[PDB]
Parts: sequence; C-alpha cells; structure tokens
Amino acid sequence: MKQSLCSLAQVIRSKNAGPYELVLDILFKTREDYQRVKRSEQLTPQLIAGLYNVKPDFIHRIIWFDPANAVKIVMPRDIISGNVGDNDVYGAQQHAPLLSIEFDF
Amino acid sequence: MKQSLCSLAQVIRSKNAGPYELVLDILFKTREDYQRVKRSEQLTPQLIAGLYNVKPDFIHRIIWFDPANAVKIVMPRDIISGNVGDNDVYGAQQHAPLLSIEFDF
Amino acid sequence: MARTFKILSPTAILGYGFPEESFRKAMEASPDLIAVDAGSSDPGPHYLGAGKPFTDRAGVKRDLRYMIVAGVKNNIPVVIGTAGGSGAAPHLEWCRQIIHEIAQEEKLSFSMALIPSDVDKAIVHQALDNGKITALDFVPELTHEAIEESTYIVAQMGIEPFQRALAAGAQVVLGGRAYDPACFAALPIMQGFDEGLALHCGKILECAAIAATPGSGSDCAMGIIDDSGFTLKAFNPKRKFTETSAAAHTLYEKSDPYFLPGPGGVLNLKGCTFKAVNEGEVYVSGSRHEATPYALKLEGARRVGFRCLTIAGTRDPIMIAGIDNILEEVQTSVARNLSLNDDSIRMTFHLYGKNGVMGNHEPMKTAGHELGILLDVVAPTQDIANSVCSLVRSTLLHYGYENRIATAGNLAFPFSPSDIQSGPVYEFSIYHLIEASDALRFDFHIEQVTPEGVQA
Amino acid sequence: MARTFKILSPTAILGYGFPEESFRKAMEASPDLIAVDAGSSDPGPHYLGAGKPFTDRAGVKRDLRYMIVAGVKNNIPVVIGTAGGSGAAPHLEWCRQIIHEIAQEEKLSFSMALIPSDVDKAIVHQALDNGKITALDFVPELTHEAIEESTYIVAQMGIEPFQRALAAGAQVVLGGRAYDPACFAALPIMQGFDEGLALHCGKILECAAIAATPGSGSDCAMGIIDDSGFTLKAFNPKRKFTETSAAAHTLYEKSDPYFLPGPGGVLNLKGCTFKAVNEGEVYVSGSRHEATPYALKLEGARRVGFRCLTIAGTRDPIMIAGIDNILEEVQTSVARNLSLNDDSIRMTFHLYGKNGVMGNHEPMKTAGHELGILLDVVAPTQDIANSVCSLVRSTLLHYGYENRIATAGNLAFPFSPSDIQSGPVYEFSIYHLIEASDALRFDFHIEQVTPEGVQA
Ligand SMILES: Nc1ncnc2c1ncn2[C@@H]1O[C@H](COP(=O)(O)OP(=O)(O)NP(=O)(O)O)[C@@H](O)[C@H]1O
Ligand SMILES: Nc1ncnc2c1ncn2[C@@H]1O[C@H](COP(=O)(O)OP(=O)(O)NP(=O)(O)O)[C@@H](O)[C@H]1O
Ligand SMILES: C[C@](O)(CC(=O)O)C(=O)O
Ligand SMILES: C[C@](O)(CC(=O)O)C(=O)O
Ligand SMILES: O=C(O)CC[C@H](O)C(=O)O
Ligand SMILES: O=C(O)CC[C@H](O)C(=O)O
Ligand SMILES: [Cl-]
Ligand SMILES: [Mg+2]
Ligand SMILES: [Mg+2]
Ligand SMILES: [Mg+2]
Ligand SMILES: [Mg+2]
Ligand SMILES: [Mg+2]
Ligand SMILES: [Mg+2]
Repeated sequence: MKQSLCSLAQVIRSKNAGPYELVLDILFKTREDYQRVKRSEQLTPQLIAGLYNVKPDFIHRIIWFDPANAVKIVMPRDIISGNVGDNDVYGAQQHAPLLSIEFDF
Repeated sequence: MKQSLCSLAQVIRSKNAGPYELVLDILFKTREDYQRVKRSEQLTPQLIAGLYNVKPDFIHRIIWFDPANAVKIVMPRDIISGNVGDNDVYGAQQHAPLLSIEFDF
Repeated sequence: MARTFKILSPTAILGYGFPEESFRKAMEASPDLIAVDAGSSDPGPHYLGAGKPFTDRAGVKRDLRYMIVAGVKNNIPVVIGTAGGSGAAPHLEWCRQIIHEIAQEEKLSFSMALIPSDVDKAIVHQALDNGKITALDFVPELTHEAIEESTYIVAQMGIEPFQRALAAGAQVVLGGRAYDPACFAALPIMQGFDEGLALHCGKILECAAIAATPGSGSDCAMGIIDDSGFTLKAFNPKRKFTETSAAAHTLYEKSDPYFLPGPGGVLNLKGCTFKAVNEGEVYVSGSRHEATPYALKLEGARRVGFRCLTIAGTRDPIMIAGIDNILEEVQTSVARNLSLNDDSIRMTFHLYGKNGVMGNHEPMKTAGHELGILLDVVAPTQDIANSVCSLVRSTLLHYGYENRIATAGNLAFPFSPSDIQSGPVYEFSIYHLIEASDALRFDFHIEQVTPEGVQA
Repeated sequence: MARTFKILSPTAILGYGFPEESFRKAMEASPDLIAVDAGSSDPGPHYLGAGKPFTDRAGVKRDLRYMIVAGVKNNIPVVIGTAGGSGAAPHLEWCRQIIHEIAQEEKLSFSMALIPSDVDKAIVHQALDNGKITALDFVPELTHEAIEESTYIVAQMGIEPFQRALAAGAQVVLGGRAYDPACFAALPIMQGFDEGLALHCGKILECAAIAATPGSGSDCAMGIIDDSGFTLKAFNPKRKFTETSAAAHTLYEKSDPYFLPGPGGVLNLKGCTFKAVNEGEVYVSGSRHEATPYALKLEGARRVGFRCLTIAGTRDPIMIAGIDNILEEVQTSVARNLSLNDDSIRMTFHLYGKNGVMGNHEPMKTAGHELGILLDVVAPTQDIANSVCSLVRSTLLHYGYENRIATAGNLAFPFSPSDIQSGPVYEFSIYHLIEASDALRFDFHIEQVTPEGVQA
C-alpha cells in the first residue's frame, strides 16, 4: 500500500513570501517520516509541477529543513499579490493539490 | 412507468411576482404531456412543499393555465426581496428542487 | 381600428442594449410606436430608496440615441415607462438630462412630455386614515410610521396619462413609475385598437426578446395588433417567437396567469390562444379586459442601516466540512473582543458552493471542493458595520479550527482591500394600493428640446 | 543585570484583538517589553498605496488601551512596528491619534517616540542612477517611471532606530514600516542578549499565537530569552507551543528557512533546535545572526485603475456546466454593445465552487451544484468600470444560453444594489533593496503625551 502525505504530515499549507512568491510548507509528524520521504526522492519538481499545472522549471526550490522535519516548496506567484486578476492576495489557500500526494513506500 | 419532469418541460423556472411572492413556472412542450400531468393529480402542494423544505400550507396556489400548457406554483417569499439576509433579490434561481420531480404513469 | 398597429420594443429594460442590426431591421418594418420599459422593482429597494438607477447612464444614452433619432426622423412617437430605473423624481430627471444631451449631440428638436409619478406622504397618510389603502398579497398592513420613514413614494400610472401627453403632440413621452404594459398599449388604444389585446400585447412585449427563444434581455421584439389579435416577431435570425415562449411571457412575474391586474382593470386570459404563424412568429388572440374601480399601486422604501462586506474563498476540505461551526465560533470571538451588545448588528453569511442561493431551502446538504464565503454586516452606522466586518474577517483568516493542517491562513481574498463598504441599506416599506383621487392625477408637462437645450 | 528577557506579543497584528484573560495572565509574568507588529504587505498594495489601514480603528484602540495602560503602569516599554497597517506617514499619524485619545481617556502621561519610514522619491531616483537598488527575487527591475508614479514609499527599518528611541527614554515607541522581528529584538539586543536568539525569538513572536497550536491570530504569546536559548509560551489553557508549531513559524512567510534576511544581516538557522519543555512550552536554541552590508527594503504601489464588482449565485446545472462559454459570449456581447476598444478594460470572473481560489491551477475540473459568480471590472475611470460591470451584470442575467429552461433570469443576487463601486485599484511598484546611506537614516522624535494632548 502507499502512504498518503496527509498520513505523514502535521502541517500542509501555503502562504505568500512577499508579494512575488508562493511557499508551500510541509511539516512531518516524525523525524523518521521526514527522512523516509527525503530518502525516497519521490517529492520532486515534476510531481509538484504536475499537481499544480505548471512546468517543472517553474518550481524554484525544494528546501529540506532538517531542524524542523519540514520541506518548503518555493515558486513565483504567477499573479503578483493584489494585481488585477488575483485569486488569493495573501497566498493562503493554495495547498490543496498537495493533499493528493501518496508515496510508494 | 417513471418519467421525469425535465423530459417533458420546455421551461422550469422561478421569478419574483413582486417583492413578496415567488412564482415557479413549468411549461410543457406538448398539450398531451401537460394534460397527462394535470389529470394525474401527482403535482401536489405536498410534493412541492417537501422539495422546498416548507409546510404544505405554505404553498399558496397551484394554477393550471390551459392556454399555455403551463402550471404556476405560487408561494410567499420568506425573505422579502432585498431585505437584510436575502439570497436572491430577483427570485431568479429557486427552481432547482423541481428538477428532481419524477411522475409515475 | 383598421389594418394594424406596429409596436417596437427594443430591449427588456432601457439601457440593457440590443444589436444595432436588430434595431435597423425592426425600423425597416415601419413601427407606429417605439416603446420601452425603463424600470422595475425586481432589482430591490435600494434604487427607489436611494434615488439611484439600476441601469447604466452610458447604456441608457446609447439605447435612447438609436430610439430618439429614429422616432424623430420618421415621426414615430417614443414612449418610456418608469424612467431611470425606478421612476421617482430623481430617476425621471436623470433620464431627462440624458435625452437633452442626445438632442444636443445629434442636433435634434422635438417636444418631450414628462409625467411624474411621485406621491406626497401627506396624501398617503390621509388615505390610510380614510380607509383607501389596501395591502397586496402577503404585504404587511401599512402604518403611519412606515409612510413617514419612507423616502421617495411613487405610484404606477396606467394608460391615461400617456394618452393625454400623446394627444397634446408629444414626440417623446418620458413617464415616471408606470405599469409596464401601459407604455406600449396607450397609443394603440387611443387609436381604437382593443384594450385587452393591446394590454396583453404590451405585457408580452414589456421585456422585448425575453419573450422569444433563445431569450435575450438585450434584443428587439415587435407586436403587430390587428382587430382580431396580435402577431409577435423578433429581428434576429437566431431567435424566434414560439407558442411556448410567448405563453411563458404571459406567466412571467405574475401570480395568476388567468387574471393580470393593473390600474383600471384586469386582463382576463381564460379565452386566449397562442398559435404559431409565418416563420418564427406567434399570433395571440382572445384576450379581454374587465374594468375595475381605479386604484394605483404605491412603492416606497426605508433605510435600515449600513453595510460592510467581504468575500473570500476556501479550498481546504477540513475547513469546508466544519464551516458552520467555525463561523459561529468566530462570531462569538468577535462579540467578546469588541464587547458587542447591540441586537441591531446583523451578520449574514452566504456559502457559495453549498447553500448561498437557496439558504434553508437548498436540498443539497454538502459542499464540494471549494466555497466562496461572502460575509456582510448591516449595522446602525457605517463605522460599526466596518468594525465588525473587519474583525470577523481577520478572526476567520487565522481561526485555529479543529484538525487544521493549513495553518498560515484560511481565506483567499480576490481583492485589496478585502473589505468593501457598500453603504446605506434599504428595505421595502410600501407596496400597497390606493384608491384613485383627484390629488393622485398624473399631469404631464411638455418641453421643447433643441440642440442648445430646452427652449420656451 | 538580569539573565532573562521576557517579551509579550499580545496579538498577530495590532487591532486583531486577544482575550482579556490571556493578556492579564501574560502581565502576571512581568514582561520586560510589550511589543507588537501593527502591519504587513500581505493584505496587498491598496493599503500602502491609498494610505489606509487594513486593521480597524476601534480594534486598534481597544488593543492599545490594554497595552499602554499596562506599560505605563508597570514601567514596561511598549514598542510597535509598522504603525497603522502599512507604516507610511498617514498610517503613523492615524495610530498616533489613537494613542493620544487613549491618554486623554485613561488620564495618562508618557513619552512617545515616532519613527517615520517614508522615503522621498528623489532619494530613490538618485539611488537607482547610482546603482544602489537591487530587485528582490522575481521582482521587475525598477525604473524612474515606476518610482515617480508610486504614492507612499517606505523602508522597513531594523533594530537600530528603535534602539535609539529607547535609549532616549521613550516609554512608547511608535515605528513606521519595520522589519517585523526588529520590534521585538531591539531592546534585548541593546541589553546584551544574543542577536541571533533575539531576532529568531522576534520572528516567532511577530504573529503571537499563530505560532501556538491550535493557532490564533488573536491570542498572546511570550518569549523568554536567556543566555543559551529562548522559551516560548502561551497564556490560554486551550493553546500550547509544540516543536512543530514553533518550527512551522520559523518557516512562515519566508523563502528559505535556513537563511532569513533583514536589514543588517541574515539569521542562519541550520543549527537550530526546538525542544518541548515543561508543560506546553518550547525552548529554541542554536540560532545565529550574520552581519551583511546594510540595505533596506523599499515598498511602494501605484494606481492602475478603478473597480466595480458584482456578486451573484447560480443554481442551474445547465448554466453551471456551460458557464465558461457563457461568460465569453456575455463579454463579446457587452464589448459590441458599448463599442469597447481599450485593452485596459479588464473583466475578471471568480467562479466560487469550481476554480475561484486557484484559477488555472485548480486540479478539480468540475463544479458541484452551485456557483458563486464574482465579477469585477477594472478600468481607466470609475465611470467606465461601472458601465461595463452594469452591462455584464444585466447581460449575464438574461443571457439565453443553449438548452436553458430557467428562462426568467440566471442570477441570484444577495444585495440591492447588485453592483458595488470599490474605487481606486493599486498594484505593487517597488519591492527593492536600497543600500544604506546618510539620507536613509531613520530619525525619531519624542513627544510628551498628556491627557490634554502634546503641548506647543
Ligand atoms: N393598480 C394595480 N392594481 C393591482 N395590482 C397592481 C396595480 N399596479 C400594479 N400592480 C401590481 O404590480 C405589478 C406591476 O408589474 P410591472 O408593471 O410589470 O412591474 P415592474 O416592477 O416594472 N416589472 P419588470 O420591469 O418587468 O421587472 C403587477 O403585476 C401587479 O401585481
Ligand atoms: N533589508 C532586507 N534585506 C533583504 N530582505 C529584506 C530586507 N527587509 C525586508 N526583507 C524582506 O521582506 C520580508 C519582510 O518580512 P516581515 O517584516 O515579516 O514583513 P510583513 O510584511 O510585515 N509580514 P507580516 O506582518 O507577518 O504579515 C523579509 O522576509 C524579507 O524577504
Ligand atoms: C429588472 C429585470 O431585468 C426586468 C425584467 O423583468 O425585464 C428583471 O426583473 O429581471
Ligand atoms: C496580515 C497577516 O494577518 C499578518 C501576519 O502574517 O500575521 C497575514 O499575513 O496573514
Ligand atoms: O504561481 C502560482 O503557482 C500561484 C500563485 C498565484 O499567483 C496566486 O494567486 O496565489
Ligand atoms: O419563500 C421561499 O420559499 C423562498 C423565497 C426566498 O425568500 C428568496 O429569497 O427567494
Ligand atoms: Cl526508507
Ligand atoms: Mg418594469
Ligand atoms: Mg422583472
Ligand atoms: Mg414588468
Ligand atoms: Mg508585519
Ligand atoms: Mg503575513
Ligand atoms: Mg512578518
């Protein structure tokens, strides 16, 4: 069976990092879970880009923050915060595609 | 034989009749079908009341308008048009419960 | 009368627009009258209450330019009911000014009659005490306090004021609040066409191509009255009149399709038939009219507070599933923080994607994957509404609901700023019949409009 | 010469509120500092651009009454960053007046430092030409035109201006736009506490109980800095700090949790640890601060147009299924009717219940049973925005979409009026670093607040 991200993570969320960037934070329930995911090499730009309907090169960074058992995904905002046409000025509700993730382990 | 209202009706709609009343209009494609529905006595206040979550006595009138092959359901608006708390000032989008109606012929 | 009377209705409400080509084709059919409804109570009480149009000045001006240029050029009267959206004094004046500008820009001269529909409160107070007011169905009984706290009060005129203005030679007739069929029927009736047929024709034409199919609130229709019935047609090859579309419009916005009441009588449709004719046209016959003691419907609204609102989405399934309780907890928190103790503060939520349209009558009990959360607060002052809305917004944004995983914020706002001060809120306060009297007569005034303004 | 430094952060943004009992319990812990963030860029560019608060005056006053009374009574400094929501001159003045009113009502006298963060356009123009401006990640290169068309330009100050004001004896320090951790860290650093620990503590405290669990934007938190780390605690038995909640707040709103940049240096967090201690508290250690050449972040916005919006629901499954094409056909109709010819007229739809939150990034391709349709038009003038919005609204209301059966109208409006003018629209125009210079030095001035005001 696969392990869903939801079963492994305490926090799965988005927010702005300033008006020009969107950050997705995932904090795992245990260090063991975090290390299992990091070791698997399954949380890739290709995975995230497919889930978000962007090109893989649009993912700017995936940062493995060991002190927090956390990973941060960074991408530019394709609508600057507050620009005409925005959907989410604070960048606060862009996390839902991550809820579909399942790991093959 | 179950037969849906949607398969028989050219028009199924709501609108205000002034600020205090909501009217639902059902117009049939054919006189044959209108008369079959009318003579069946299946389109009752109790049916409509259940679909709308109101008491049967809330239905004011069901009017069978033979020249149009049409039936009109009349009820009071439980929120006067434009009052604080309204959901539909023009009364224009209250028809959806009627779309579930099935007759037995 | 004799042979026929052709009425062109260009659009459902003056200002809604229409295709230029449809109007050009309609004019090639040589109308005897260009008539249009310019207003309605369906948009709600703000517009009468605040003295504002629900239609757009630029749209009204655009539509009238076509109509007045054509009417003056071809010596065809142009008749307008419920000027300016609600037909009270400010609405009538707003439309009047638009028409002066058209005459200035197109270098036109014509006579224009103005017919106000405003009713002084003193008349209504006196009628109430004299037993001359009747509530319409489901309307509360009228009180003196409700009269006094109303703003503009208008009566819906019938055919006769329009007829007196037309008989005096008015080329454009700009009526205040009016019974919709009357601005279409007044002229053919004075020319000898049958009252029942003409009023039913007006009722079917009062929203132009809403009575055609596929319908449009923004396309032209014509009725051709003869001595035995009337024919309905459109001027757009993608639209047709059918028996169902025309009959549907006889039902439209009425509480009994057999009996349509208005000032001076009731249309009895028990004997009417709808019959497809020609190609995409319908012939209607059998309509009749019953005179009744003459009464007018009054409309009025009153201010009830001030509104501040915000809209934001949520995409989180845990928040969505728990939303009803979350909103209650946020309300409790805000009331404690601001020490709220006024039962005159009203907070309303609409949860679009669950029950935003039908409320407690919505049959579906579960949301999907997204909600649009619309919050509005109505309070005795704008400042109070703003304060409550702001605190509800920031509290909801960061509320730590049970099992939350999306912990940086809860709401997707489309706009900066997030809160929208929408201002005064009105509610209907008068929707009652008054017995006609001399004091309620609707008198016309004709002015000569020229390219340089009104000339006396 | 105390070995701990205790900081009370009452709420995530001044004005958001907090439970009175949480604040009272926090004061029983005898803070050495009451500090709070009063502003942010996350609410978008309107607030800086238009000079307006995103928080509510009554809420800010309510929160400040607790803080100032407590600080003055107990001789505890009160430090506020980004006064008034955005920290430009009007925001600072707005918050200053609130404080004067509190002093009058509570009969208090105290010194107050004001630290403006406004930057004259000439300084920015000169710096651009001298090669002293650097765009942050993904920010467009700055131009002279963007500088000139901006309104208020502000710089986010660091700890040092606050330190100078505190050293001058100010009992309340009201700062303009500020780097959020600096509010909290300035005083402990000047008292000799470690810069890395103090700035990391400030970054965890700058949103108060958002860093606790369950989170709240409206509840208090305290950080206690000692020689080897800092401890975080809440004051509500329903909330606590955990290793996850504190570490999450280290990630919050940052591009790289290993390196948090600000004016004068970068917090290097690769050595951090989070340790649950006692009951519901967390001890954080290992934070390091590395100095960098001193630069300030500038913010500015510019007006781009004017907005009018409408909101309405639909409940019809045929309309919902076909909504994308319907909206395109309505737009085409409106452009033709109003002869629109300006690409700067922008019509935006949000379809709540399908893709209102995520737009083209929404994974779900199908709506449920209801949509909330939010329309807004941004145009070069308010009149044009209002006119296009109105025509879209009425055209959509009566559009005859394919297979329609609900033919009397297509939209459920919650409000009268349906259209809401929302006014000028701003967009960010400056989001750039500027090298420090004498011209960019932040000056403070102290005024003696009394119940009668400030004298002379
Ligand atoms: N004198 C009257 N006696 C009785 N009822 C009346 C009278 N005048 C008006 N009414 C009522 O008020 C309604 C007015 O209809 P109408 O003139 O079509 O209004 P409207 O608000 O302008 N409609 P619309 O523009 O199509 O949205 C009638 O259907 C009656 O219910
Ligand atoms: N001198 C600087 N050098 C580099 N980056 C800077 C500098 N000053 C500010 N920033 C950037 O701007 C951000 C400011 O963060 P912060 O002070 O928390 O902003 P805020 O808009 O007030 N946030 P919040 O109120 O919590 O919503 C930092 O995270 C950096 O990305
Ligand atoms: C306001 C209006 O557009 C008028 C009409 O019925 O044509 C409506 O009631 O829907
Ligand atoms: C504006 C604000 O409430 C401030 C914060 O981060 O605390 C937000 O950005 O969500
Ligand atoms: O760029 C992205 O993937 C999404 C950012 C989007 O602009 C937003 O409105 O939040
Ligand atoms: O009375 C009803 O059944 C529903 C009417 C409702 O008040 C509305 O807002 O349209
Ligand atoms: Cl493994
Ligand atoms: Mg009307
Ligand atoms: Mg109507
Ligand atoms: Mg009408
Ligand atoms: Mg801040
Ligand atoms: Mg923020
Ligand atoms: Mg911050």
